[PDB]
Amino acid sequence: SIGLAHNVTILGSGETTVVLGHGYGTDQSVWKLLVPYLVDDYKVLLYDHMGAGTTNPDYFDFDRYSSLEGYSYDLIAILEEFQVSKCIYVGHSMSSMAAAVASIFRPDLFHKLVMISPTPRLINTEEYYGGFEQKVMDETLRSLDENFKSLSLGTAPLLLACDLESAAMQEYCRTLFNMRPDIACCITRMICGLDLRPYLGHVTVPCHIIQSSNDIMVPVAVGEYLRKNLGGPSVVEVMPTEGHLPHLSMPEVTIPVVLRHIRQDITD
Repeated sequence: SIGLAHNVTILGSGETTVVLGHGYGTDQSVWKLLVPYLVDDYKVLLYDHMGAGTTNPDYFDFDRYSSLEGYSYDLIAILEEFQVSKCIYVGHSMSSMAAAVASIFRPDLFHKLVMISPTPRLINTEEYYGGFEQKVMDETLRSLDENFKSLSLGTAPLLLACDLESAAMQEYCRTLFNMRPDIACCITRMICGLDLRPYLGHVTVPCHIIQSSNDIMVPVAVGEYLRKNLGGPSVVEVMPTEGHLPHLSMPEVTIPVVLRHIRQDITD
């Protein structure tokens, strides 16, 4: 089953289901400090996206996972298999955006989206600043495959805003380097090529946008851009954190913020 292939795990109990979707380089274990605050109040579904190192490489379709939509459609199938609807979806970056796209097709499946460090696109244009320049990205990606480890290790301390020797960095690298290298490079290229801007005005489910104050992958202005372009109601909360994975690296600040957006609706 698709749920088995995504290592679905169910916990808790409750009339409402929270779905936790890890982002790039991690797996559902990233949520281990949040879960205790949910288990008494909600049913919780956790899953691993296809290509995480905990998943079977034989199921990784390089054509489908070269664009984000494959992940969106896989998410719908997982929710359906577990008879989940009107869920509270909590995702980190690409997973939150995969859920946003999914919610256009299946708004019945989503009550709200809680989005940690989302961005609809990385590559700058004349009118949009994503943080990355096309011609630099082209150089980097040309030699990505043979440099995947050295580039990833070299950049991870700024990405995460924590020291190479820290517990958070040990944990991120454990899962990052668990991916098969060719799969990691496929997902990496997919992220780098994102342009989800055309979808945003059709997203109507409420969106709760949680950001670090300093994130090398998400210019702070992207949060406002999302509020102004999403088609439904949203809230933007910038936290006194640094790094792209503040749920991993700064849980003492981040968990309470995530909880509050899970627990408190902005509409009805």
